[PDB]
Amino acid sequence: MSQYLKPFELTLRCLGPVFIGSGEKRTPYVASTSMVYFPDMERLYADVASESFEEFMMNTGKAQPDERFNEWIAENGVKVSPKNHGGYGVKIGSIVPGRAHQLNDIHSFIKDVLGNPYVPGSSVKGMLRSIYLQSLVHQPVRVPGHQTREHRQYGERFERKELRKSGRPNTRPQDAVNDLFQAIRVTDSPGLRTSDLLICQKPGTSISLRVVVDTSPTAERFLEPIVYLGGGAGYRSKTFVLDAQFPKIKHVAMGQCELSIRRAE
Amino acid sequence: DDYVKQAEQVIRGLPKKNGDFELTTTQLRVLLSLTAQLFDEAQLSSDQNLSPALRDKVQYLRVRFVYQAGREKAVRVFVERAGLLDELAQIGDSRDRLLKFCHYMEALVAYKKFLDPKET
Amino acid sequence: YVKQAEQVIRGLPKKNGDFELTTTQLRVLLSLTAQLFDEAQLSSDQNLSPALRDKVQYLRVRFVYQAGREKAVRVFVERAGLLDELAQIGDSRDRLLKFCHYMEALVAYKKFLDPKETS
Amino acid sequence: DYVKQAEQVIRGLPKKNGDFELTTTQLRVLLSLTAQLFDEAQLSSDQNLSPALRDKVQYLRVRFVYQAGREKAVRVFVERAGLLDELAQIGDSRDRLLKFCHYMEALVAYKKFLDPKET
Amino acid sequence: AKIEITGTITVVTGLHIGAGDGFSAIGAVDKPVVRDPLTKWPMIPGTSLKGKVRTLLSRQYGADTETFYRKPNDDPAQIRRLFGDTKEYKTGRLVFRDTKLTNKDDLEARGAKTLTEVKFENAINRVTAKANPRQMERVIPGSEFAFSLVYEVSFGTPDEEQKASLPSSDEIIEDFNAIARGLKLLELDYLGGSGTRGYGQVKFSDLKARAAVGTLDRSLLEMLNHELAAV
Amino acid sequence: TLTEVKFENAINRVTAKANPRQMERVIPGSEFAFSLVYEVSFGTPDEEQKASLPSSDEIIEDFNAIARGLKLLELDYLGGSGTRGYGQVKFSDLKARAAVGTLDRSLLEMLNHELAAV
Repeated sequence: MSQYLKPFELTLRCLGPVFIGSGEKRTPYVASTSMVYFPDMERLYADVASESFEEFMMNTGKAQPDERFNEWIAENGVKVSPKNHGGYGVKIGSIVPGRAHQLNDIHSFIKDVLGNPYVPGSSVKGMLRSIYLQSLVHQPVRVPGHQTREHRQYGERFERKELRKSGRPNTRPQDAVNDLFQAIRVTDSPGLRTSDLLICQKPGTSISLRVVVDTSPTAERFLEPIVYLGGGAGYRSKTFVLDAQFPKIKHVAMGQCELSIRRAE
Repeated sequence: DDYVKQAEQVIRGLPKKNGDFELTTTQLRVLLSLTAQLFDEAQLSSDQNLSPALRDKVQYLRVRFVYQAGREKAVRVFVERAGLLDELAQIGDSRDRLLKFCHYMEALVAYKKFLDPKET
Repeated sequence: YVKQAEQVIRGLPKKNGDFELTTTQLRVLLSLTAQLFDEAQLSSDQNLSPALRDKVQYLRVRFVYQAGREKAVRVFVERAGLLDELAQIGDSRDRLLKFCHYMEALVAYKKFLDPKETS
Repeated sequence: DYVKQAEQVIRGLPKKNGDFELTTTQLRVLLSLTAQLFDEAQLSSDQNLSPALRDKVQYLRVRFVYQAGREKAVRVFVERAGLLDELAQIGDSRDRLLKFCHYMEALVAYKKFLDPKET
Repeated sequence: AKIEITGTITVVTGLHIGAGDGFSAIGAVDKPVVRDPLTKWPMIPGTSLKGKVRTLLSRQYGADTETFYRKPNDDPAQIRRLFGDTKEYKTGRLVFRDTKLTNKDDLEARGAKTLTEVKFENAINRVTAKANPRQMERVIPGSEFAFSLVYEVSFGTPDEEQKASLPSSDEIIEDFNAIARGLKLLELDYLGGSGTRGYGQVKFSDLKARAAVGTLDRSLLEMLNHELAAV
Repeated sequence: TLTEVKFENAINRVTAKANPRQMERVIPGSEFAFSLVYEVSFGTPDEEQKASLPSSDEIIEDFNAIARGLKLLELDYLGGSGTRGYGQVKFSDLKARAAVGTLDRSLLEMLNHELAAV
């Protein structure tokens, strides 16, 4: 290796499910009792030599989702099944449901090119962005302000105070160049099998990752824990010490992971 | 052939109800980035009339627009105004329409961004 | 319209101490318009052959798409009036060249009022 | 005095590095075309311009200010000798045009002369 | 005297090498990726590939006690012996190439279609209760370029101050060790830039060597391959 | 557009500051024609060897010098921006041709044998 730089690793085992949004949505899928059939859309236009329901794919109106999109098409001469049409599926757990406030359209995790998912490297770099500034403030600084412009702003003006100390004689500290948090180098996780994410209304998967600590731009203690990030993670897991900004009355009175130091190589 | 002038007015046929847009450019990156990929090799074929290996390849671009039309109501009126799925029927005849269609399609992004801020 | 080039610089935002546009912002314009009218010189006939009446229409797609960028280009096209005479081009060769001769007179000036001090 | 006062400005531009920062190689595009202008300005019999040539003194005029901005020595040299103003009041006739083609000739020969300039 | 280093490069992560302005700039985001201008396939430029090897080697082959190597013309004379400077006017012995995509007729059969993807990212900036959108772009990690470079030795003299600055068969091995430790950290550092985001790791397969012109030592070019095959 | 604007950047490790650069190249499929003429090379000598006409055996050495002239040239550069990858070229369809002269039939087809050796 080099003298300013060593490799490092870390544990990442999730216990609750992991959902990172990516601006992608699934829409009428089969919402039935035992099968959620996610098929290949490329194969439904191979009997043209067709037009059973692929004219009604456009056609929707003032109707409720998951009414008739799956109880009509298989009763024709279509011969739809797994291993004969193809595709994949993540299946339902316990509830059907029948709650009041059925199962609506479902969000999307990030996948690589084939539906094979991964935890993002940017989030697991942003996970530790919620750690090293966040931990050792223990007076402990607050988030003082009445309006939404000055509720959360102390995550900004404190992030450039004791975190940008590379200290070149010709650049300011409080910008993109003089950071010391650019020491370790996160590598994004590889692609896994299909059924790892499960349907949630808001599980023991092994993920490893390479991080490479560096002491090049600095002119060893950086490396030195059951925090929850990767999905629905709450209101106090993003920064240090989110109800007052939205109008909610009670301000006046599922992603479990694990991290521990591991110096393997 | 003058459909670049058509994109000046068919963007104003978007139903903009708040005063603001509702079909912003951000929803379209699963549309406009996938028509570029067939375009780059469509020109690369020296033959005017296509091969059957190239007639079937536009069909995935067709059904993803009807997947988006079933997904979002904004795309459903985006198609049937400018007649995308209408021109995507005879696009399996020859590439000259397929060239003119994406040429039309590139013009649809233009006045859309002309009225959008686009600060990064 | 060479005197218009001195006139349009009297409206672009320079109050903050520096300038907004560069030649780098409108760089992709210059890879097209300079490529364009140097195919119009070798044209022997007056009316444009159809091989480049779409190429000037290729530009008109690009100019407003380039005008959809940050507010540095927002002042630039409308204070120049590029688009308002760019639709007029589609028939004859002559003012197509004077369209390019206008913007060549323009881009020789619009970043070139002291960009080294940025003033 | 236009054929001498090109000397106190060919002195007036400063070089402190030992060598003249305005190279004579810096003007081989302004002065390969101003020859081609001069070769047909004098062949013109009329006192006023030909209609095909008043654009030519304009087409040259932006190339002055374009190669002005592209460099830093030419950025100050041109307006200190004031070739923008002598080109501003030139569009009438060849009375001031052939003053210009010998004002630059007064300046290229001086800049050859006040340098070592091995060849 | 010329000896070409045959190879192949395979990416495993996203790669955002080179944005600028956009050669096409129609179907891409405001931060684009470079592409083969005839065919629009994401190439690799030979500049940053040289612009990484020179800047990885200002940490292991120097910068021992607070010496910045503050401009890379202050490199040690092994780096000048490979790359070159204005310090000795040498031609350089490390001629790269520009490497384009190769497996276009392979990636479509392995289930990938779009040839690049805009992975949406966040910028959680705590100011006025927002998560800032940003839309940087990656390339497909199943994509394989090609790889080649040639080493050349002027066996007469490559300089002027001495009548002999040539390398014989003794100097080549410290160069290949500088090829070994050159490409070493790049196998675990990002090939492109915009670091700390999981970018640009590549695995060189088949990194052999072919002698272009001349007669070489039979034992040498295969033990030189050890410093090639190690990284 | 027939000519790219390929960018670059400078980074000085005093402060890692970005300084751009643009190297406009040719399009990488731009094919050029390529001609050159050889001759029977009849000497006009300063030296005393007056009227020393090169025969085919002196000629057939030169086609190896044509071969190894361009064989390394395919391997090496042509243009500027040195040792960064620009200008890998591939000389194609090389053919000699007796345009004018009294060259025999056996010779010229063997003069093309060096041309394929690159």
